[PDB]
Amino acid sequence: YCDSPFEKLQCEHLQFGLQDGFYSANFLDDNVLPETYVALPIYYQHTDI
Amino acid sequence: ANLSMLQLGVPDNSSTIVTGLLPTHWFCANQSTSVYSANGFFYIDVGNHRSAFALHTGYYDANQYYIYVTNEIGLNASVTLKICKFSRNTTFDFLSNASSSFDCIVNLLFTEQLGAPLGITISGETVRLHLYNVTRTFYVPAAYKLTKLSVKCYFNYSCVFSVVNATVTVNVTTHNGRVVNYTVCDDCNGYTDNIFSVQQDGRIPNGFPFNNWFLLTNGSTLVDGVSRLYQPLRLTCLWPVPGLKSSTGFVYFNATGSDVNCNGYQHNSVVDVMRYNLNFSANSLDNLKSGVIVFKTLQYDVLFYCSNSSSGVLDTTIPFGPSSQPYYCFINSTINTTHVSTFVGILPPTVREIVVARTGQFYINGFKYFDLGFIEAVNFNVTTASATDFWTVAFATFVDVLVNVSATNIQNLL
Amino acid sequence: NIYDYVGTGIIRSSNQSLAGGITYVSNSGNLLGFKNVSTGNIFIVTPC
Ligand SMILES: *[C@@H]1O[C@H](CO)[C@@H](O[C@@H]2O[C@H](CO)[C@@H](O[C@@H]3O[C@H](CO[C@H]4O[C@H](CO)[C@@H](O)[C@H](O)[C@@H]4O[C@@H]4O[C@H](CO)[C@@H](O[C@@H]5O[C@H](CO)[C@H](O)[C@H](O)[C@H]5O)[C@H](O)[C@H]4NC(C)=O)[C@@H](O)[C@H](O[C@H]4O[C@H](CO)[C@@H](O)[C@H](O)[C@@H]4O[C@@H]4O[C@H](CO)[C@@H](O[C@@H]5O[C@H](CO)[C@H](O)[C@H](O)[C@H]5O)[C@H](O)[C@H]4NC(C)=O)[C@@H]3O)[C@H](O)[C@H]2NC(C)=O)[C@H](O)[C@H]1NC(C)=O
Ligand SMILES: *[C@@H]1O[C@H](CO)[C@@H](O[C@@H]2O[C@H](CO)[C@@H](O[C@@H]3O[C@H](CO[C@H]4O[C@H](CO)[C@@H](O)[C@H](O)[C@@H]4O[C@H]4O[C@H](CO)[C@@H](O)[C@H](O)[C@@H]4O)[C@@H](O)[C@H](O[C@H]4O[C@H](CO)[C@@H](O)[C@H](O[C@H]5O[C@H](CO)[C@@H](O)[C@H](O)[C@@H]5O)[C@@H]4O[C@H]4O[C@H](CO)[C@@H](O)[C@H](O)[C@@H]4O[C@H]4O[C@H](CO)[C@@H](O)[C@H](O)[C@@H]4O)[C@@H]3O)[C@H](O)[C@H]2NC(C)=O)[C@H](O)[C@H]1NC(C)=O
Ligand SMILES: *[C@@H]1O[C@H](CO)[C@@H](O[C@@H]2O[C@H](CO)[C@@H](O[C@@H]3O[C@H](CO[C@H]4O[C@H](CO)[C@@H](O)[C@H](O)[C@@H]4O)[C@@H](O)[C@H](O[C@H]4O[C@H](CO[C@H]5O[C@H](CO)[C@@H](O)[C@H](O)[C@@H]5O)[C@@H](O)[C@H](O[C@H]5O[C@H](CO)[C@@H](O)[C@H](O)[C@@H]5O)[C@@H]4O)[C@@H]3O)[C@H](O)[C@H]2NC(C)=O)[C@H](O)[C@H]1NC(C)=O
Ligand SMILES: *[C@@H]1O[C@H](CO)[C@@H](O[C@@H]2O[C@H](CO)[C@@H](O[C@@H]3O[C@H](CO[C@H]4O[C@H](CO)[C@@H](O)[C@H](O)[C@@H]4O)[C@@H](O)[C@H](O[C@H]4O[C@H](CO[C@H]5O[C@H](CO)[C@@H](O)[C@H](O)[C@@H]5O)[C@@H](O)[C@H](O[C@H]5O[C@H](CO)[C@@H](O)[C@H](O)[C@@H]5O)[C@@H]4O)[C@@H]3O)[C@H](O)[C@H]2NC(C)=O)[C@H](O)[C@H]1NC(C)=O
Ligand SMILES: *[C@@H]1O[C@H](CO)[C@@H](O[C@@H]2O[C@H](CO)[C@@H](O[C@@H]3O[C@H](CO[C@H]4O[C@H](CO)[C@@H](O)[C@H](O)[C@@H]4O)[C@@H](O)[C@H](O[C@H]4O[C@H](CO[C@H]5O[C@H](CO)[C@@H](O)[C@H](O)[C@@H]5O)[C@@H](O)[C@H](O[C@H]5O[C@H](CO)[C@@H](O)[C@H](O)[C@@H]5O)[C@@H]4O)[C@@H]3O)[C@H](O)[C@H]2NC(C)=O)[C@H](O)[C@H]1NC(C)=O
Ligand SMILES: *[C@@H]1O[C@H](CO)[C@@H](O[C@@H]2O[C@H](CO)[C@@H](O[C@@H]3O[C@H](CO[C@H]4O[C@H](CO[C@H]5O[C@H](CO)[C@@H](O)[C@H](O)[C@@H]5O)[C@@H](O)[C@H](O[C@H]5O[C@H](CO)[C@@H](O)[C@H](O)[C@@H]5O)[C@@H]4O)[C@@H](O)[C@H](O[C@H]4O[C@H](CO)[C@@H](O)[C@H](O)[C@@H]4O)[C@@H]3O)[C@H](O)[C@H]2NC(C)=O)[C@H](O)[C@H]1NC(C)=O
Ligand SMILES: *[C@@H]1O[C@H](CO)[C@@H](O[C@@H]2O[C@H](CO)[C@@H](O[C@@H]3O[C@H](CO[C@H]4O[C@H](CO)[C@@H](O)[C@H](O)[C@@H]4O)[C@@H](O)[C@H](O[C@H]4O[C@H](CO)[C@@H](O)[C@H](O)[C@@H]4O)[C@@H]3O)[C@H](O)[C@H]2NC(C)=O)[C@H](O)[C@H]1NC(C)=O
Repeated sequence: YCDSPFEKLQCEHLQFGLQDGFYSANFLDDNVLPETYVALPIYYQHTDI
Repeated sequence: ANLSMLQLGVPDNSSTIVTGLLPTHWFCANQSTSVYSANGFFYIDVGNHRSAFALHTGYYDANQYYIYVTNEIGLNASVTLKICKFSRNTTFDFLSNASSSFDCIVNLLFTEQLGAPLGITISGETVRLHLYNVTRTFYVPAAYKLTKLSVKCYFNYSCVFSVVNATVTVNVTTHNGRVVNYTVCDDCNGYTDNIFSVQQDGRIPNGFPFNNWFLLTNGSTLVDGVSRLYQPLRLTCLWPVPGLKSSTGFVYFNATGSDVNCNGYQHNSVVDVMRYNLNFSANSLDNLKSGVIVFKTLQYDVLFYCSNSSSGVLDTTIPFGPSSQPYYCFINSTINTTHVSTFVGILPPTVREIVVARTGQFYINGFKYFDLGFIEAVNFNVTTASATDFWTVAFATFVDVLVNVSATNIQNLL
Repeated sequence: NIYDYVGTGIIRSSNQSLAGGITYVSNSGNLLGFKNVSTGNIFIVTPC
């Protein structure tokens, strides 16, 4: 199971047990995010289909 | 200065409106030291003495370019211009302060006719050089910091010099190849940003802040970066303060009529565009002009107008400058008593420039809206109580250029 | 989605004195900061 802080390194490197030395780690997280929109000036006009 | 024609760019037997960095007032001083703030200088030397001028900032820097000009006594004008960095330096002195020159863009020696003034001016990162017969240009980086000016010359040795702050508008009259008069508008407000004088070969003068000169495009819009392009930026005439009225008529794509008063040089050819220019104020009380635009196609006329309602039947207006509510625009035409109308689009939030090509295309703010087949003349019917609607009306032709775009504007031109 | 640039990151306000463009990109196509056109304030964009 990939839950523990050390159980995630193996789960990321696809390996059962790891050697000694330095390793690179960066754990992302999938979620939902708000959205922003900035554009050059123009007026607003809408339609529905 | 009461100086040569080519140093100003005016033809024979005419009276133009020249704008830019120009010298106004001479000095006669003997204090031998005074630190000024300026952007250029003019001087005349005929005396037998050592005279030198120099431009510098307020503090030492080892990565800065310092201009330095030194005249030398002879039979002609011996001039030594040097533009480069300096090591441990000087307090001040004539005749080559310090030979610490190690990476110099320009290091020359001039021998020109005695009795002719010289000058150096700075605009952005561009350094000009007037020489009474030619106008050179160098591109030295980080040259907008050079604000101070350390002038050192004496009056008894036949030495008078002027100095420039900024952007003076003048009125120069020429006759038989010599300038006759030189007067400065205390009136004539706003002329410094919309009026210039066309140089030789139909070029556009350097150091002109492009106010409402947009980049024409068929697709997307450029935002930043240097981009080689192909734009109509070579004039054949210019009509300053036209004062178009409601009873003028048509204009026929050539400046050989009876009402055209070109400014500066004026060739004769056939043009491709007609760049208009709109004069508007910040307030929005009388920026709502009632009128139409009448084209002239080979078969039938086309009528263009805009309104603020979806059913464009009860109004006919064209706004200038900023607005507050959307406006819709239409097109009218007739084919055997059959009035046909269609919807074209919506004006941008601020209308400032209008361009009409000759092959049919019609641009607003540098964006195509529709396209006719072939246009012969344009009648800009606007009802107004005075002559204040437009700044200039310029004819142009397509020419390959190189543009430094910043924030959807034009900085330089080459 | 800022001037036809897409990605992710945190947008914070700041106050710097810069005149010129309204988009400062790196040499690898990523944004580093834009500028509201109707004022002079800029903004900073960094990955999280
Ligand atoms: C800068 O750019 C400017 C814009 O281009 C430019 O200025 C303009 O340049 C144009 C290009 O050259 C130029 O156009 C030419 O104009 C000639 C002038 O003719 C008219 O004026 C003379 C008197 O000077 C007159 O005798 C003649 O009949 C023409 O009068 C016109 O009559 C029309 C009606 O018939 C009339 O239309 C109606 O008018 C009403 C009022 O009366 C009312 O307003 C109506 O609403 C309106 O529809 C029109 O208004 C009037 N025009 C004037 C000015 O009074 C044209 O002759 C010339 O066309 C001929 O030449 C071209 C080639 O150049 C040919 O291709 C073309 O087919 C024409 O050839 C024949 O021409 C004759 C007339 O000459 C026609 O009729 C014959 O007439 C004979 C007797 O005269 C005889 O009866 C015959 O049987 C008739 O058939 C004939 O049909 C034509 N075709 C054929 C196959 O034969 C051309 O259009 C324009 O004038 C310039 N000026 C402007 C626009 O103000 C400027 O030059 C540029 N700058 C520089 C430096 O270059
Ligand atoms: C958005 O997209 C749209 C898409 O359409 C774009 O619209 C197009 O825009 C282009 C750009 O203008 C249009 O293309 C043509 O441009 C010509 C410009 O002429 C220049 O440049 C060309 C390009 O290399 C040169 O080959 C020319 O020689 C000329 O060179 C210039 O520089 C030289 C440097 O030394 C000088 O020596 C020259 O003198 C010159 O200054 C125009 O001329 C084209 O117009 C032609 O067609 C018109 C309609 O057919 C004619 O009316 C017109 O005649 C004009 O000139 C005579 C001269 O007396 C006048 O009397 C007329 O009244 C009129 O004013 C031109 O006629 C040429 O073509 C016909 C038809 O082929 C020939 O029969 C003529 O003999 C004449 O010669 C040309 O063709 C012959 C071959 O037949 C060649 O041998 C000769 O060398 C000539 O090339 C035209 O405008 C293009 O048409 C536009 N699209 C459409 C659909 O119209 C927009 O621009 C885009 N927007 C943006 C912002 O980009
Ligand atoms: C404006 O900027 C200029 C820089 O461009 C500043 O310098 C002035 O530059 C002007 C020329 O652009 C100078 O004007 C000339 O002044 C000459 C002075 O010469 C006398 O003095 C010198 C010593 O200073 C001496 O060596 C010499 O021998 C003279 O004694 C004038 O000579 C000249 O005008 C005179 O000559 C013209 C035409 O003469 C030609 O033809 C003759 C044959 O007819 C021939 O013999 C000559 O050799 C020559 O080839 C003549 O038409 C003039 O007539 C005037 O007077 C009548 C009335 O009698 C009048 O109707 C007419 O319109 C003329 O006004 C005259 O006899 C030039 O004017 C000026 O001197 C320079 N200034 C200084 C201080 O040096 C200038 O300072 C700037 N000004 C300001 C206000 O900022
Ligand atoms: C800024 O201004 C000037 C810019 O040039 C600076 O230098 C001064 O320049 C003036 C004009 O040149 C000088 O005035 C005369 O200078 C003559 C020298 O000529 C030179 O230049 C000519 C070309 O023009 C050249 O050909 C020549 O070879 C030289 O190189 C002097 O000769 C002349 O002296 C005359 O006057 C004296 C009397 O003057 C004294 O006494 C007065 C009271 O009586 C008093 O008011 C005066 O102020 C002064 O103290 C006269 O004795 C001389 O005649 C003698 O010689 C003849 C033979 O030639 C003999 O026959 C006779 O019996 C006498 O024995 C002569 O007629 C002028 O001085 C001025 O001198 C320059 N200044 C200095 C300090 O030298 C000026 O310095 C600058 N200002 C500052 C503050 O720095
Ligand atoms: C600004 O104004 C100043 C003056 O304030 C102008 O300076 C002078 O302007 C005068 C005319 O405006 C010039 O006179 C001209 O002289 C020419 C002859 O010069 C020849 O020889 C000299 C050497 O001595 C040489 O350097 C030069 O290049 C020439 O080869 C004449 O050509 C000219 O007009 C003559 O021709 C016209 C007809 O012109 C038509 O036909 C031409 C083809 O032949 C064609 O190219 C033209 O475009 C045009 O379509 C003719 O009508 C003239 O007749 C005159 O004389 C009769 C009496 O016989 C009289 O009735 C009539 O009314 C005319 O007065 C003439 O034969 C000029 O005469 C003078 O040279 C200028 N001086 C200087 C120093 O420049 C200055 O030019 C103006 N600025 C500009 C940009 O023009
Ligand atoms: C780009 O657009 C901008 C838009 O603002 C424009 O800026 C303005 O430009 C004008 C220059 O034209 C600036 O100057 C103003 O001029 C006013 C002129 O007043 C005289 O004329 C009045 C009417 O004349 C018009 O109408 C007649 C027909 O009636 C027509 O023939 C004329 O040609 C002209 O079109 C007239 O009312 C007035 O006095 C009359 O009435 C009295 C009775 O009251 C009578 O006794 C008189 O005999 C006479 O008949 C006068 O004769 C001037 O009034 C105005 O002054 C106001 O503003 C100044 C400055 O703010 C104040 O100090 C002052 O107290 C007034 O409130 C002003 O001087 C004008 O200032 C510009 N606007 C701004 C905001 O700067 C640009 O010029 C355009 N660019 C180009 C190139 O055109
Ligand atoms: C000959 O060559 C020199 C360069 O080699 C050209 O330009 C000079 O460049 C130097 C730097 O390389 C400039 O040096 C400056 O000196 C100032 C001293 O100014 C004196 O004069 C003013 C008024 O005339 C007095 O107020 C002042 O007290 C001095 O007596 C310094 O003020 C500058 O740095 C110091 O001040 C700044 C603040 O401005 C501090 O921040 C610094 O830490 C430091 O304390 C600066 O170093 C020099 O001004 C330039 N001009 C001249 C004439 O030397 C010359 O143009 C070139 N040609 C000639 C004819 O000299």
